[PDB]
Amino acid sequence: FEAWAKPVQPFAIWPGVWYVGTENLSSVLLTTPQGHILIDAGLDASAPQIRRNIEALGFRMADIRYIANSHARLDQAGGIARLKAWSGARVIASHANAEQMARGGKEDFALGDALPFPPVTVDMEAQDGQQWHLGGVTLAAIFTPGHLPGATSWKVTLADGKTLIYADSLATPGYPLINNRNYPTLVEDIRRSFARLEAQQVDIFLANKGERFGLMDKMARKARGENNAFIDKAGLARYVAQSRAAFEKQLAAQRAQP
Repeated sequence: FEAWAKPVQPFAIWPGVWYVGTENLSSVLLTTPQGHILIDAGLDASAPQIRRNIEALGFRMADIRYIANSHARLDQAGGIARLKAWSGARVIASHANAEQMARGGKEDFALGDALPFPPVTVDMEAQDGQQWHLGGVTLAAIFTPGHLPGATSWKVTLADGKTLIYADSLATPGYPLINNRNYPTLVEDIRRSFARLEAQQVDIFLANKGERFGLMDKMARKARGENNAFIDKAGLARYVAQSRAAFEKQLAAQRAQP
């Protein structure tokens, strides 16, 4: 997690959308005249850098009204506790992420207690399709389980009409996929999530890890003048198609075991 947590200069993804995360751990600040929304928070060790990034852009922590979480593991929810204690924002997450966040990431269906992080109490438990309206911006929950029982993707309708999807992970490394004791609906959930994300209309494709939406390349191009570097209308469909191909290959292999 050292390389992924290396600091990066914050920058504008698009008017009202700012990248404040690390080299590969996404954290996105959505700014409005009525307050701000932060999506994900890196590691607990990332929280200070994320706060500094937000303040380096010219914004203050007190104005953040909502912290939203994709999935409750230490590299996406790890910094939420401290960013919450610095901003007074309310945390938004699915019920399943809320439970795992309360136990500090323990009792992970796949990881057990291996990778804990500071516990957080979710303030608003999101339902699939639930909306939050903030200064002309609209935040919508898209339940995309599979990677975790409560894995959540986020759709943002911006003040200018552009649509932004923050895609959660669809990865299953080392997962027991067949008759999984702790997550019996895993395969059914992740396939429905493939269809759900592939159906989204999208102007701006982001994700919980920079590698999944080409953060580094698009950042370089926008720095060099390409103002539309993060307009990526085919990126989400490509991300799903590749995730699906990888998932079904892993499942076929497990199904072929003696």
